[PDB]
Amino acid sequence: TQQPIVTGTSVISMKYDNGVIIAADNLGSYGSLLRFNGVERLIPVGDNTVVGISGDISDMQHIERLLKDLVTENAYDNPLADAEEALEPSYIFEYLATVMYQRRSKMNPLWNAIIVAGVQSNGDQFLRYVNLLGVTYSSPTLATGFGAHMANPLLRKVVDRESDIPKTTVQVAEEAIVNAMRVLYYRDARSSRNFSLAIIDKNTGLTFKKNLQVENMKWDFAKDIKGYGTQKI
Amino acid sequence: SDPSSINGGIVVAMTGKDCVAIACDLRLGSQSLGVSNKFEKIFHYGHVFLGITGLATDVTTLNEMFRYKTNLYKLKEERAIEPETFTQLVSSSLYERRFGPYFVGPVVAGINSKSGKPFIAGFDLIGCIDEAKDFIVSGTASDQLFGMCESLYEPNLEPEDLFETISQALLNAADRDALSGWGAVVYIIKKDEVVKRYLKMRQD
Amino acid sequence: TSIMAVTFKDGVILGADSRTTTGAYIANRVTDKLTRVHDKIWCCRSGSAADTQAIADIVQYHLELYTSQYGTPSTETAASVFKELCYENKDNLTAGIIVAGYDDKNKGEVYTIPLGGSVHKLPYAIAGSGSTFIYGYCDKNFRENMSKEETVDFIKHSLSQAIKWDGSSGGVIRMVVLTAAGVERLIFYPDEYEQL
Amino acid sequence: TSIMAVTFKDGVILGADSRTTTGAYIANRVTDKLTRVHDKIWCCRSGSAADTQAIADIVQYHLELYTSQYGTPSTETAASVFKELCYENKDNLTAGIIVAGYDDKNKGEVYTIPLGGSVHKLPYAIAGSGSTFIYGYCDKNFRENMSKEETVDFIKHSLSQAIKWDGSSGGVIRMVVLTAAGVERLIFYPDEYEQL
Amino acid sequence: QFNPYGDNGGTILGIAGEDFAVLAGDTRNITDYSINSRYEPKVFDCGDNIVMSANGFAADGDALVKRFKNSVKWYHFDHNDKKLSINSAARNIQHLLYGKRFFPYYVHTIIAGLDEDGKGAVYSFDPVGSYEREQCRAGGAAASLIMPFLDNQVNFKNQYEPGTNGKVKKPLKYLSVEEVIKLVRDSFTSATERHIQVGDGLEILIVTKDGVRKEFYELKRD
Amino acid sequence: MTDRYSFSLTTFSPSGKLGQIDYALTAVKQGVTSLGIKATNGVVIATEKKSSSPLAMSETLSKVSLLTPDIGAVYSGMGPDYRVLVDKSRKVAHTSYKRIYGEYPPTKLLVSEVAKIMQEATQSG
Amino acid sequence: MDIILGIRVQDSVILASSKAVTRGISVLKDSDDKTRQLSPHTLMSFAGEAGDTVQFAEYIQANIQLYSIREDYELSPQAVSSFVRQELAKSIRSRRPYQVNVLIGGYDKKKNKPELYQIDYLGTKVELPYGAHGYSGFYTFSLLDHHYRPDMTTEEGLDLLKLCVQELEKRMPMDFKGVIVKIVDKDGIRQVDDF
Amino acid sequence: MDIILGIRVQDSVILASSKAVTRGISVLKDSDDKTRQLSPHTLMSFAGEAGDTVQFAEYIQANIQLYSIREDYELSPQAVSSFVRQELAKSIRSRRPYQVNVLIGGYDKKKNKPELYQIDYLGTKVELPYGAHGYSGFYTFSLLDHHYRPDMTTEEGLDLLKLCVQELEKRMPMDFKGVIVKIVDKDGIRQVDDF
Amino acid sequence: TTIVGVKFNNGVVIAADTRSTQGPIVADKNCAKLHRISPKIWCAGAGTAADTEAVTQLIGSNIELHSLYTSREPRVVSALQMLKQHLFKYQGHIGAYLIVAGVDPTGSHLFSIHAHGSTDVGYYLSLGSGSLAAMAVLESHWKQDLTKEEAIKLASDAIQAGIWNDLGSGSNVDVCVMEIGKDAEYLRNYLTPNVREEKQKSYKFPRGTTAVLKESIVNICDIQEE
Amino acid sequence: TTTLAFRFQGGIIVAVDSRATAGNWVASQTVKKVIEINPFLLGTMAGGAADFQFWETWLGSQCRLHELREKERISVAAASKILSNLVYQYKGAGLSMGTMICGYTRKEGPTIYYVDSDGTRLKGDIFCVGSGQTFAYGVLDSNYKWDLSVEDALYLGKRSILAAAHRDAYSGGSVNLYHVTEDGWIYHGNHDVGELFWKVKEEEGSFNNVIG
Ligand SMILES: [Mg+2]
Ligand SMILES: [Mg+2]
Ligand SMILES: [Mg+2]
Ligand SMILES: [Mg+2]
Ligand SMILES: [Mg+2]
Repeated sequence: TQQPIVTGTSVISMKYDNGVIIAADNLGSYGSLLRFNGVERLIPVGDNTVVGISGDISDMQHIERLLKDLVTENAYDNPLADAEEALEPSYIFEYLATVMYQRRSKMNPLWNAIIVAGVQSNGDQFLRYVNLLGVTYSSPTLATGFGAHMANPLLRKVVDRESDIPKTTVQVAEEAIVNAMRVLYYRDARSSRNFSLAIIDKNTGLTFKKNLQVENMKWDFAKDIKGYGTQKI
Repeated sequence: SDPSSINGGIVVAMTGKDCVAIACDLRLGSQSLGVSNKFEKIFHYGHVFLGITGLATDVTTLNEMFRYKTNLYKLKEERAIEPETFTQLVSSSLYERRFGPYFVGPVVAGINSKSGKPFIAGFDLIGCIDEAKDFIVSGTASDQLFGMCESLYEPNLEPEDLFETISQALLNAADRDALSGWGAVVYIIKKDEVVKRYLKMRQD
Repeated sequence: TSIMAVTFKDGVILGADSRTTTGAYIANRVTDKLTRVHDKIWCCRSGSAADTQAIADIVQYHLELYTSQYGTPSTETAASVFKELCYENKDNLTAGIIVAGYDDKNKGEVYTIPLGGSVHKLPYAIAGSGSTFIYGYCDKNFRENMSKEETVDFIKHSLSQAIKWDGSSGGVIRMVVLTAAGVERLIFYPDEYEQL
Repeated sequence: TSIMAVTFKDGVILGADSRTTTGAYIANRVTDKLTRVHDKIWCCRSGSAADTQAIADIVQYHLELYTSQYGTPSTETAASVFKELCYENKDNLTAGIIVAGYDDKNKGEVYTIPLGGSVHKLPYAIAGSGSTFIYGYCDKNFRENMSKEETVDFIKHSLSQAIKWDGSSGGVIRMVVLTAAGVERLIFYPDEYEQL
Repeated sequence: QFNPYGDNGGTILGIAGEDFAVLAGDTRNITDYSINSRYEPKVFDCGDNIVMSANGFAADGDALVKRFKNSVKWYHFDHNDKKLSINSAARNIQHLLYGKRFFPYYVHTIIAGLDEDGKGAVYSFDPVGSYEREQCRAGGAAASLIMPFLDNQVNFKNQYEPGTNGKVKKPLKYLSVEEVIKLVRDSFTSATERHIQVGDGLEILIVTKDGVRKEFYELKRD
Repeated sequence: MTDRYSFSLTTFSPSGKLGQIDYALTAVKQGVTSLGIKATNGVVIATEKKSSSPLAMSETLSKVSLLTPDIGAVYSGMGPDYRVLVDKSRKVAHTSYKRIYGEYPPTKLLVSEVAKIMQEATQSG
Repeated sequence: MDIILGIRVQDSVILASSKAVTRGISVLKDSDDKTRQLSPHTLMSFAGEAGDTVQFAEYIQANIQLYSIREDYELSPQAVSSFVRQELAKSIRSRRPYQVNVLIGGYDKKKNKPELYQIDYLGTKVELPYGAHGYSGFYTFSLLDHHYRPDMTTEEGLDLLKLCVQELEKRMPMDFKGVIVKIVDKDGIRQVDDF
Repeated sequence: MDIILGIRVQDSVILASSKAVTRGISVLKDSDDKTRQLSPHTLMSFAGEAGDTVQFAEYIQANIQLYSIREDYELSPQAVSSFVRQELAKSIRSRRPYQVNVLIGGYDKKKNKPELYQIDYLGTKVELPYGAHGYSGFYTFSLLDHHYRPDMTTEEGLDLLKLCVQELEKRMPMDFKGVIVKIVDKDGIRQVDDF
Repeated sequence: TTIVGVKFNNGVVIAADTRSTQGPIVADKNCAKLHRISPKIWCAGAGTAADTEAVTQLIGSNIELHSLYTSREPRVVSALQMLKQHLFKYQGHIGAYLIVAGVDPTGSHLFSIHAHGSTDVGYYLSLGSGSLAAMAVLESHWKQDLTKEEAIKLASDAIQAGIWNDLGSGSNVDVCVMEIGKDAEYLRNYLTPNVREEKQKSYKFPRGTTAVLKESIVNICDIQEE
Repeated sequence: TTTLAFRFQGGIIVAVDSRATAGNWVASQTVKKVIEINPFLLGTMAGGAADFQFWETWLGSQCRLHELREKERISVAAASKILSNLVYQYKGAGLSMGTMICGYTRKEGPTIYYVDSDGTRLKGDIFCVGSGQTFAYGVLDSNYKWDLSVEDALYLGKRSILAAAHRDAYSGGSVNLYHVTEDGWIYHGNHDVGELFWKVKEEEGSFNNVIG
């Protein structure tokens, strides 16, 4: 049993017709202090998987090393390490899900909420969630922390059920994700303007976008707002 | 410890075609100990019927209080109080004890004497009104009653059909609750006649 | 919350962010923490919103009744009424208020009233959760008898840093300028102050 | 405690105050918080003195044994050993360590390791109770590739402010300069830095 | 303090027929007031004509179902591909659960299938392993809403024959698979109306001598 | 200070007359005429707007007042006494009825509450 | 105090009440009468927290005796029980509530019927054929359920009461030092001196 | 369990032990023998937490019976008491201590003397002319202090023991359902079947 | 509960869901959360349901008396000031969280009130357990100079977000539109996207199914003449 | 819960209720509170349901191993002590158990051992365990004799559960009867309390307080 110290906020993600999108801001908070502004919380594994992590950063860095170590181990005595016997998203997830539940069962959890986004060998989209309790679930849209409360509602308006996935293009999906990140910046007190976004497509592969910013913000209406009730000036 | 589940018991009310029905079990207990099998939880003031679940001492106190108040109402107004009006009186009376409340789950039932419209209502211990069209439930087997009522109920039931629905809703709910049962009563209420029926049920 | 009041040559300027949080949720991102108790006596509010609003409303009442009887009150007088409420009800209040005003006789004055209910007259004052991060900056960069433009830059740069580090602060930077000329409201948006 | 490490053109400089407190009593007013784990790899200690001393002593042992086998270790390697101890024993440690070192290949590097046990490579790092008050100042005044004299002034001014506001910090400002030229100790007394 | 348990909501329902058995469950997965997934399968085919669901804390639910499926596999290895009878599966699950008596799987487990005489069977477990064969069992969030309805409509409790007036009970006539499915659907429709954690979708697994069949139905998504 | 008049100012005279009530009725007699007529589908109340000066805006002086959405009042006698009675009548319709029963009082009971206030000024200290 | 029983038979009400008064580690008295006569044909037994029991009982006694003088009339058992319930119901939301449970056994001279009322400290009143307070019911009610008849004689009621006391003396851990039994009928209140 | 007494007279040791076994609200048994014979001339009575009492008593019994067979010799009461004390002293700093108090009454065949040892759950041993555990001493010791003589006969000891039991039956709140009395002398151990 | 308030061109609109719950159980599937303080001042409540109802009626009553006393139509700022001073006095123990909206001679207004007595101003607001779902929709689609039709659409879309995604909210959408120089229009059950499907079976029992012990006529009438 | 067991001329009668409750919620009315350890031994359920099921099923395994090794029926004393020694090892861990180990052997005759999760092991003639134990004890104590017939003894046990089922809120559902002889136990059926109550009320004249 511990308490999280340096923390990362929402990870948001969704499926679209040919793959999955995932995003997460570049902030490492220290309570209310916005301590570290250059933290990458999307960690790619191979060319077909991106693991997005929220929660305790020291535990994220540990998980980051486990995944790095997993790729090394898979390559050992494996002539097809970059082909048929490459790491799948489903393998990477199940491994993490095992570790998370084992650690919670020893009463010493990895204080995280994780989303594994990727594309399988047969072109199927993979999107599944796991957290410090070892709880897992899958859905057309997945989000951690504040993202669950604010991002999911917006993303679910695009893909409300399984049958909406083939109807959703990468441009529409990316637009919804970027808009959701803006909403979280307005409303989550532990968020930052700078974020990273990753697309895993079955045709065009892994596209990792760094140093993105929330733009097209609405603040002008603030000038008209005065006082807290009766004040006019 | 929890005042609303020391004595136990339940009330349920339903609407039908030109009629309402209100029913209750007869159990009074001290937690595990069964104390009385004749503790009725439905009262009436004129043609307005009030069921009350929860702490028994409050059930009694509130009945005496609403008798008191509806009696003065009648003397001054020169007419019997109506369900809609009484419902507001119950709400007022409960909320005036906001920070020291009666631990009860009241349920109003009746037919408006002028419009002939069937009426039911329920309250939390603090006076918030729940005015449902279909049915109102209250007591230690409220979850069970919600489940029974939701599936068994259909609108515009005739008095004799409604009796069967509310009876079966109460009985099967009470049988899944340790602190309810020990007999039951059902009131079938029409605009100018009221029939009261004691139900035969398991006595454990 | 990040709030401050700074005296300068022509008078005094009050500055504040616009973020109000319930835990980590931003309940209001365009809050107005600069509130008016008299024509040219304003205050910056930090702590319990309910408490600071209730206090401010009472002060405004007291200064309105004061004016009806004895004419325009001093900034010192307004601060005294704030103190009286905060000190006497210290057990039931969580309020940190900076009082700022402009007389013609006394010119720009700033009084800070922290949790305890004490009063401190200062050249400038900083308060709120975000103030901790700018004690160093503000001490190094404050000068007495600054110009209007210099003081606006000093406040803008200061609160920009407080916002940058404090998660509890953010949104727009509101400011209110108090001089002989009158009362001027200023607003500065994220795109402006973040790049500083 | 007020501690910091800053990279510059020729290498890196570590800076620290000298106050150690037990409650409000200053147990040691001339403490040396800049400690050596290798010839040109030093660290700044904050948190439990017992913990940070024990950790530093173990790291020094590890780097001494590393050197005997594999030659001079990298600054990254030293930070990794610090992390390994801090992370794996997070439940029983209260340690906030800044690691700073000088290679010829990598030049000046700074790594910060907060309570959790995470590692963050930065151009400069600040830590300790007094650091809160100088986030604003340090962010506004830091530049990359400063000179030795500029970096000493930046650290001196920063810690001066941290000392000014933080009661837990004080005494002398110690500094250690790490460059190709070697290892230089610097000390600055109250009469010098207070008037800044 | 770290709390190793959580509540993923959900509601399950098992009903044993004369020569069949059904195990149903909603597909909604939740924490607090948020929906995690509108379709997260909860009832599982474990092989050997057995179906299983472990409702409650989904991490323990998934862990248990996984371990039981594993136990079925090793039963085949160790005992010459012998079919694991429903009664044997039930006893095995008791030991899995009681294995963690002092740090329990926070789940209410139900399995269903056919017994060795080909008749319908449903077993119901508590979190620490006490189990029992039953004809009818709802589990999870809206169990209290469903069970009384089942006592009334499956076992004909408190129902008597008209004219006799409480003297003759309604006879316990056997229900067909079509009749059971109706009662399952209405149970979940009613539960969806009155319980916030119930909704989205209903998935039913029907077990007969011919094998395991699946049926899915929509539920209100509010 | 303190209201040291804790005794009745209205008392029975040897002849059984309550002087102050009689004298109040005399003041009502001097007052401007007002009337009321009840129909089968409504009621009408009316009075003359006796303007004290032509410079005065007689629209601002309301002799006919709404007490509840379904109840109105008009008077004869001392206007200021009427004004305060209307204020008290409006408030009592809420405090001693609407806030209890969630509906406006019937005419007779509101009248009863007004009467009670007027009776008390006939007996109180 | 500990055990108080009550049984309404054909033409009388019988109240049985333990004699022990235990104070921590010692039994200070073994002949305590846990009852007060409220009126000639109304008896109240009581059990609960020390001091409160007697204080409450005597307070009720005085109030009924006052009513009896004022109106030159004896209140019905039902009327007395309703008064008592209100006082306890008033008490439960007080600064310091009376912690007292009572049984009111009375003979209604108007209706020519015996009446037994059971009221707990919360103000929970019930009219019963037989009653108890605390753990007493747990041992005795199964026997009373079995044997009780509404047309029992006073002698048959006392025999059933002995069987209840015997079961208590066998299975209760506490020694309650026997019971004082009193009968309430048309002729008034009398004590069975041998039991 | 509740009350266990012991008295050493001229030529024997007498142990009296209650018969009640109470489990919460009910007295499950009224004929329980709270004693074990450790050797032909050594008897141990016991009282404390449920389960632990019997488990401990039987464990001691087995160990003494084992010693008796190995050496073909009966250990002295003093030796047995010292062994028992060590086991309890070992127990008090264990993970889960035995919550058991004992009296060891024995006749030393070598010295031709009766001996009574009192040992509590902490391992606090004392040799006494008369002893008790729990609250039993509070009622009885004043009587034993007054009447006891070292040259008492077994019949006189039993009479003084009756007076102790009577005082317990009068002033103790709990009903301990009488006592089983056993005498330990040169001829061995026997039970007084009428008491 | 999901409640929202949206300012527009010539007025303000408020909306709310219709689910009231006791814990995880739905007590009323069509609760009316839109309450009237005065004809053209409406408010929606969340938190303790009795406290929201009670506090709006009390202020609504005092507002009516104030309106009669001053011969002026009631102002939103008066309702706001009276609510906050009442709630502040009880230091949060009255668990009322309100969105207050209305039109008066001063113009159109929109405020939020929290239980401890703090108040806020805004062009768009949301309260309740579905406030985060609703606010997401508001932050994604709100703009300045909304028309009446746009504001109704936005408000109800924000409530829908709550209905679907928040378990504490559900059933239907109530809307009330308060435009300047017009009567406020209360649109009860503006949307009905959650009608229960027809059941598979009728559960109407045969008459005489229930076992009965005693029947009797209850005398509801008064004591009779002769 | 209400469970009882008593020794008599014709062996042992065991009688239990069938209710299971989680708080006020009645989880089951058809619970088996008599474990059939083997054809000659019975055990009762009170306290923890899983603890009873698990460890008394386990006890049956230990008894089977005993008679395989010793070529002789295990004594009731030995069978009870295996279970009591086991739970005593777990003392403190939080096992919940209150059971009567009932059996009939040649050397012992009919024997009943009350076994407890506190480590208590008591031999006795009459035992009642559960939330409704006090109600059952009353009927038992007043009507018990050693020279009861098997027919009357079976009824007494049935009637004593009914007494508890009525009063005790956490007891009821149905009554299970067993009769333990030297040649083994004999099951005497499941008896619904709902139907039994009215049957007993009429035939016996008891429960006059209740309207039927
Ligand atoms: Mg029941
Ligand atoms: Mg910020
Ligand atoms: Mg639902
Ligand atoms: Mg406050
Ligand atoms: Mg029962």
